[PDB]
Amino acid sequence: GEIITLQAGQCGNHVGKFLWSQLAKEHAIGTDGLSQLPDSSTERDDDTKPFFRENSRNKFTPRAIMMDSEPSVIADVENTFRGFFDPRNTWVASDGASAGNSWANGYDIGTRNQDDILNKIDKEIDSTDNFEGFQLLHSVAGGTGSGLGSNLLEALCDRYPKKILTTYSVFPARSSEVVVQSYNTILALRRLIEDSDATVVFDNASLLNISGKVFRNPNIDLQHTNQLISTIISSVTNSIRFPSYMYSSMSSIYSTLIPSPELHFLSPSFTPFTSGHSSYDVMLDLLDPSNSLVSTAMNNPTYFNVYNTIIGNVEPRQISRAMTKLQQRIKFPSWSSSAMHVNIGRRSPYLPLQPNENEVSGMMLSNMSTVVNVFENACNTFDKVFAKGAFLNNYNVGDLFQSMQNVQDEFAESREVVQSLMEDYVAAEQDSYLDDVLVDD
Amino acid sequence: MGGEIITLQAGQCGNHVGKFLWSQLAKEHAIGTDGLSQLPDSSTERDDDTKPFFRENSRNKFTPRAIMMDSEPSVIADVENTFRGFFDPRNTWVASDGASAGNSWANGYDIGTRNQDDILNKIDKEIDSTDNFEGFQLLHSVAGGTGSGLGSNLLEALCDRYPKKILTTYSVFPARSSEVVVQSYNTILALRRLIEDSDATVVFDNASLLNISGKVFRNPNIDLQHTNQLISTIISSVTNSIRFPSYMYSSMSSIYSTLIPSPELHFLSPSFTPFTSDAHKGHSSYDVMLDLLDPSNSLVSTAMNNPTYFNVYNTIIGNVEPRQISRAMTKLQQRIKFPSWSSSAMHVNIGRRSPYLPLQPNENEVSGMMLSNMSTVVNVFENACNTFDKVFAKGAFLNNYNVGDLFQSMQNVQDEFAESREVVQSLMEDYVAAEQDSYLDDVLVDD
Amino acid sequence: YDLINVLKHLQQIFLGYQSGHNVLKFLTKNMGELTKHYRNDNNANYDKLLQNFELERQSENPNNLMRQLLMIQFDTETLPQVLSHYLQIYPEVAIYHLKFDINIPYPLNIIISRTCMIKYQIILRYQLVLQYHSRLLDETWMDLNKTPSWKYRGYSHTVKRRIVRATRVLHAKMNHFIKTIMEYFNQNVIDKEVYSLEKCYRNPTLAVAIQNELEGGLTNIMTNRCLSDLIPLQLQIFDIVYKFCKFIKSMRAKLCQLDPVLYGYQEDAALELIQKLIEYISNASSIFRKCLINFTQELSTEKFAAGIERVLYSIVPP
Amino acid sequence: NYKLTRVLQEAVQLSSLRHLMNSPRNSSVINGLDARVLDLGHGSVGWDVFTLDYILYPPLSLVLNVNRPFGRKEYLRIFNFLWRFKKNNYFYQKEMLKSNDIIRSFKKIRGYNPLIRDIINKLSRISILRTQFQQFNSKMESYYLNCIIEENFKEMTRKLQRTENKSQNQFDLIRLNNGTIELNGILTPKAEVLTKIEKTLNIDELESVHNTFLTNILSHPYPTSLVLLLNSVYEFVKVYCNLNDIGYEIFIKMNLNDHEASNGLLGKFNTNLKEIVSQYKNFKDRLYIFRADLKNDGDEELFLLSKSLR
Ligand SMILES: Nc1nc2c(ncn2[C@@H]2O[C@H](COP(=O)(O)OP(=O)(O)O)[C@@H](O)[C@H]2O)c(=O)[nH]1
Ligand SMILES: Nc1nc2c(ncn2[C@@H]2O[C@H](COP(=O)(O)OP(=O)(O)O)[C@@H](O)[C@H]2O)c(=O)[nH]1
Repeated sequence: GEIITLQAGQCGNHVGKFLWSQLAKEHAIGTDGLSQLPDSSTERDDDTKPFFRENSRNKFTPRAIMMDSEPSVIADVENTFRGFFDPRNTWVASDGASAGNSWANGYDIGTRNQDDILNKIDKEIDSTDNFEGFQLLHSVAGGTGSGLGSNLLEALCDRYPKKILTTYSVFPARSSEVVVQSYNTILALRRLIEDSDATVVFDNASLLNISGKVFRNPNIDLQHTNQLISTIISSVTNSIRFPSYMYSSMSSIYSTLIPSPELHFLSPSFTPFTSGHSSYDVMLDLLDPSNSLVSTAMNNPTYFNVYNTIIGNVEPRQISRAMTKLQQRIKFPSWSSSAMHVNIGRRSPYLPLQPNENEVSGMMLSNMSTVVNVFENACNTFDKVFAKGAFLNNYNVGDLFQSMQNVQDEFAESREVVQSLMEDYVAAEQDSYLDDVLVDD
Repeated sequence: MGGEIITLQAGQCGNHVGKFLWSQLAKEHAIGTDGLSQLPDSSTERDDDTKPFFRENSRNKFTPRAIMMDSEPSVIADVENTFRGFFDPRNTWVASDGASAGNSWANGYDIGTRNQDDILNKIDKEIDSTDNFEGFQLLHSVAGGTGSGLGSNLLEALCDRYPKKILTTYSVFPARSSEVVVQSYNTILALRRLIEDSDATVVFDNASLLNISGKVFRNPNIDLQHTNQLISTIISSVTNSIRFPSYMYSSMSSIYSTLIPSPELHFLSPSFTPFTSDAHKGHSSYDVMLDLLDPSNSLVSTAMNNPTYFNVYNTIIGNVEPRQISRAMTKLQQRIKFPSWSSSAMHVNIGRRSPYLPLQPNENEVSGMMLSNMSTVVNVFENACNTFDKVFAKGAFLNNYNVGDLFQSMQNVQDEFAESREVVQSLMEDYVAAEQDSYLDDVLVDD
Repeated sequence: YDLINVLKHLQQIFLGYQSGHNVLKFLTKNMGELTKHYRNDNNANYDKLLQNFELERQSENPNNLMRQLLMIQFDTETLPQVLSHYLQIYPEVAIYHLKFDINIPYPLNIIISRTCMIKYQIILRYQLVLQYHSRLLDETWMDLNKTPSWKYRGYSHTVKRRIVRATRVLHAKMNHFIKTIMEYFNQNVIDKEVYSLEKCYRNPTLAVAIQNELEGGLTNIMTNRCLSDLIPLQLQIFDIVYKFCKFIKSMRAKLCQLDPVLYGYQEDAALELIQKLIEYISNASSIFRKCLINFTQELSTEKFAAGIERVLYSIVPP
Repeated sequence: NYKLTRVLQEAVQLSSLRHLMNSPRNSSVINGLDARVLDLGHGSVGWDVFTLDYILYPPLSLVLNVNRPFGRKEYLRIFNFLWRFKKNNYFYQKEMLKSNDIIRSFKKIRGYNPLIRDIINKLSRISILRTQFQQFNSKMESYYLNCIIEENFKEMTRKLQRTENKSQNQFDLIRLNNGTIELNGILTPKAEVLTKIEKTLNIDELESVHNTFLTNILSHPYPTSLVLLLNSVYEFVKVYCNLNDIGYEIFIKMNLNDHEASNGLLGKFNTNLKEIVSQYKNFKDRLYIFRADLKNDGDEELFLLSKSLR
């Protein structure tokens, strides 16, 4: 079960380097590819294999490909860390270029050279043991996201139709550029919605709200918060990396996280830590929206699915008591009778619980109805400007170049696909949506 | 079933490559630049040298069983000035008149007959040095008209003089589309005769080798002297089974028996794993061999248009595990395509890393090489095809290369040229028939 | 002797201690023949699975002697049949008969008694069978969400409801229940025992006390309600989930008759098929849910358990 | 006897072994090399009449047990088996090289248009057909040696040096025929002593390792499945030997006499060509059955052979 991570532009690669660093630390595997563990033992209680390739000389590199349109970003990571990356598996765009921060730009690089990005991906898969689903991280609106990330999902669906496609989505434009980026966001979502199996959204507000409270430099926004987000995106593989039993693979988890795949985006909730206590409280602390990654006014949302993994000095009696708020606080899935699922333990042994520590940390994720606040921002913005003529006519590259008719139709059809996502979030919480499913049967 | 082998250099291309070859062979057997054993003599290891390639004297000097020919006496001399006692000059010879040497056609084709006695005296004297003789191996370039012409006259003369012996060559053509206009007669004629001998050759255009040398050596300035290293590893490893024999291969007769069932299609396309000739792959014994089929590391023009294979030979060297390579064989079987006619067993040997090389710090750094018989190998000299088509189709330059009173009549020139084009076309006719299943019914169903 | 490493290995083998990837690895490939043994004679090709296991043993860690000593045998008696000798377990009034064991050298055998091995064997068989069925359901979910026939468009609301949503609603409920049970069994049963044993190695003074705890934990596991009340009902839960999984997989072809891509596959014939598929889901979902609720209610009268409440919560509707 | 023994000596000198033959720290091992002549129940047979030998003398005779009259001289049964493959290699290798000589001259002269075209390619295709026959034996020879004899040999040599702290596999289990694998000879907790010397073999143990080897190969569907195919290759070659000699006469005589003399040489070919075709078909069907036997055995190695025949 091997995982290869595809890292799109600054989003993918910066978080990627921060994550690989966090993993370099968690497995004592080395930021330079050299194990930090003593040679006093040949045995291990972890599993680095799925994320790192072991060489014949016991040296390590991650199973990841940096995205091709932004070679300066690829170089940032490959040169800063270097020994812990393998550049020979990295595709670099055929023209050495990125024609704007747009869908058309990266989409066209991707469609023109789909075969070359796939040849690099496909050749790495052949070197591994049982490839497990693809992992992708991108800014939905950006050149590497709306453009190439969108193209990768299409490319992967046809080349690897038998594999799971899972992505990480980060927040859309945070400024007035939204009148442009919202169009890219929508075209990007059309592809994300139609092609991925599962995903998740990370809101800027939490990166910044956390930044303001955790760093002693509160003026930090997307940089450095990338390490905070990389500790958030660690909970995704800890049960694999520091293996457990209950939820040890992708196919064994996604059926539990999002039974109804159209609502493919989860809402994470996490308590940050440096790189409080009780299982009772860490679980309960994550029901508080201020720790969520898609924060909003809906302090009383409904849920379709809730899941949580707690890692640390775990106490099952406390977990049992924490369950009281499952019963009192979660508006029930009146349409499907779902319930919360959990997993526990497997603290990295190389970053052990310290003496006198009873602290735990963990991740709660949920399929929540009221997550429209991180999607509507584009859907209900780009359309009012679009209706007056697209504001992306300076990105007439590839499909947007071929015809102004394609420009207007791609944007409008993608909005309808996104609208279905918005319609599904809402329809899904209605009891009448699914009651007729079994009654008229 | 086997026997001794005499190598030959013919034209400077085989001397530049030849110094890399002899240097690597010398490392492989602790021979030294003066040809003398560099080892303390512990009287161990039966394979401490290869009787087939060297003549060992009282100084434990290993005299190469080789003849060196060129048209450029300074290249012969510079190799002799590199192999400072190792390569014995009595077997070298220069085929040259400064005036004819610049004419690739005339130099080669005139010397091939004019100097047939000088060419043969070195050859006949060395073949008669032994009883258990198996064959010859030449370093050449079809572009290298000097080699084309003397090589062509030897191909035919040796087939007649020694009817049961094995006669082969490794031929490197430059990867150039316009520099091959002037080569339009000697390269096609080299083929006109290479097609006439089923033992004749492994062929390459140096196209990928040039690009390989520029990515693997820390020297982007790709040139022949930085590319001949790659040629050296691919050719040196061929005879690993002769130099360090085991069970199936010990000789060219054995290799022949399993790799070229059709005497008609003897032309092979080479590839290799990382090597230590000038290297540590970091993979299992099955992975290193799978990469040999990846055209990006082909030594010739890379991607082939879904090549049909008629026969593939491989050798793996290092801590080889028959079970690991079973994953590789399975995977190669799903990539190698053929009609039922060529659904032959593929043959993979296991070679030996020479005991005189620096000790390998990790025995699992398995290396290897591939040789394959494919229909698309005809694309290797496509650049020559482009210019000989333009030239031959027009009757261009008849005797404008000063033919040495051979076919002095323009029609007779065109008839020789026609035979060389008949050969180009018949080569592909056999490669295409080889892609048929029905090929089998022609002599089994029918009487 | 390094008894700690040895027992940790034993736990890795029978309790699934930090072995999620090993159980999934075990199921990989082997599920293909495992489904045939209760659909075949005792002359079934057990050897094929045994070879797959032997090959895995060849590709094994040189120090993990406990895996090296591990072997698979087949019984003819499946878990509920062999378990009929237990006073607390009620018989049917039969899917897996695969069992693991280990040959133990005397320095260890005096600790690792046959009684504990039997308890380990039976506990693992429970864990494996439950993982097996859980995995079939998970792969079924992926088949549902990958296969083109399950992604049809523009037919009717009647079919979107009766075939696709109905499949997802039943599948999700099956998933929530089977997973919650597994979570309980590990989180509130096995983890406690592994933990207890770790506590007993805190500079222990008595060899016997350790031995007593090893047996103690095995009994605590065997007398749990998740076995004693569940087995007689598990028989129906698995039979329904198992058949459902087969059903959904066959629908990868049968539902092609909802889209034009179907072209004898003709629309009136398709309606006969579509309605038959609908009835199956309705009958299966009706019996599955009713049986579980009847049980859910029975399990609520017993006050005996943290995850029992969690399991019941996962089945009881809003 | 003079020739028989002179040749054996020449063979060594010819091999790379010759320098060890003359080695000052050894040399003498080679002196144990010998050979025998078999009375096959017929006084004029050849080939099969030969077997190779080696004679041990004390103290070596006490450890390496080369079987004498007390047994069946089992080591010569494997020699003869391998020898039959080697005999095959001689027979087909010679003829394919004869064929290439015939071809090199056959295609040397072209005359009378299309008539030449009608023949030629008919016979180069035999040499091509022949490849299936020789590849089978070459590949099986590789299998028998590289996957059995060599592997068991390596096993012996691994065992012999285990003394020097080699991989610590001290988990030797005994497999029972009922499928139970029970640890034995290791009935100790690694004999760890906690609070704190060469694992060498004695004479009988060394002798045991030798006999173990013989057992590993001798005890390794019939061995005659190979024989049917190995014999088929030999019969192909003998027919082929005649095809090559007739073919050379076609090349020379039919071209001194342009279909003027010895007309009808191809009639002897038709008899012989039909036999190689029949033999080919029998070979291909038996080889097909052979791969069928391989998959119907259950041994992963034989499955690999079935796949690798392709
Ligand atoms: N969370 C996070 N968001 C980012 C980061 N970099 C850019 N973004 C967001 O991503 C979107 C722009 O995408 P970007 O990756 O910069 O463009 P691209 O290189 O063309 O893919 C905007 O929504 C930015 O706020 C980052 O490091 N972290
Ligand atoms: N690989 C390689 N190719 C060479 C070398 N020297 C010449 N060539 C190539 O050989 C062809 C010309 O043949 P050359 O040997 O120089 O002429 P000759 O002396 O008449 O045989 C062209 O394709 C050259 O690129 C060399 O040292 N190495």
